[PDB]
Amino acid sequence: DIDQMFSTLLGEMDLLTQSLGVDTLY
Amino acid sequence: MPVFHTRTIESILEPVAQQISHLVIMHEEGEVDGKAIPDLTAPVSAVQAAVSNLVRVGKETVQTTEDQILKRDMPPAFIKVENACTKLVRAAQMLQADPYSVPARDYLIDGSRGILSGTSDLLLTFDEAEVRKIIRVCKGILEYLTVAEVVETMEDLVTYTKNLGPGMTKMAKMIDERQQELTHQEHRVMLVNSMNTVKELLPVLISAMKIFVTTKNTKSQGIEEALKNRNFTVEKMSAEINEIIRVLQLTSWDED
Repeated sequence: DIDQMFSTLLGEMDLLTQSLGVDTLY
Repeated sequence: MPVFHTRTIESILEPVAQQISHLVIMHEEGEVDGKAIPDLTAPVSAVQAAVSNLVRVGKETVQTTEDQILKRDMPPAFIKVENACTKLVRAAQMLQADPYSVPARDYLIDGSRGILSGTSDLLLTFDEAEVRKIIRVCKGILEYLTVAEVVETMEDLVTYTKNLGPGMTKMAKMIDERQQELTHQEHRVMLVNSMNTVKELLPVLISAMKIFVTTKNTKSQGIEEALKNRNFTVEKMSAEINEIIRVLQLTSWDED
């Protein structure tokens, strides 16, 4: 379950940056 | 910023690091930084949830691990990731009240960096545990190679061979997998070269021991010369395994 937790963590991080318009707006 | 240590860590952290650097750039650009930021409460909560989970699974490793160094080094990374997370939570609150909040923007960057940084430490800590496992296998083979010196009969030799065979296969497989993981080519090469030398010398050790055993028992001339080839082979192999052990622990300057 350890690897899945990293994946998921970095996934949410990804989405959050997207919310800031990182690779979606700017 | 440092090159990541293994291909696995790199594939995990590289996209995150890239997005954060992108975020720092946007932040340092006045016109884009000054625009209203929408409500981040939900994405930030999702990150906190994922941090909670990561830390739960981490604490489970802590209670149930053999490695004492792992028990010592992992908790500071948990702390770092959780602390970074509170910065993100605080940012979301500030922005809810003021989409133009300057401190919020700072917390976003600092919180993100903190999560990257602590996740990095956590991964490096698991990776160092993995390396210690490889080293234990290596060290067993070293010890067992010192035992070659006391094989006196053909029956000892069959037994010795029956054991050294597997143990060597295990070390070889582990080193082959590990070298493929490394992001530093120079390290992969040293590992491969050394492991190859050890693989090549293994049937030479067995021959040298057979020759020693034969001349010991057949009471023949030149047991002293068989002793020499046998010892050299054990010394060379051992020197090479100690070099593998040294190289498994290298981190280059571009990591520190």
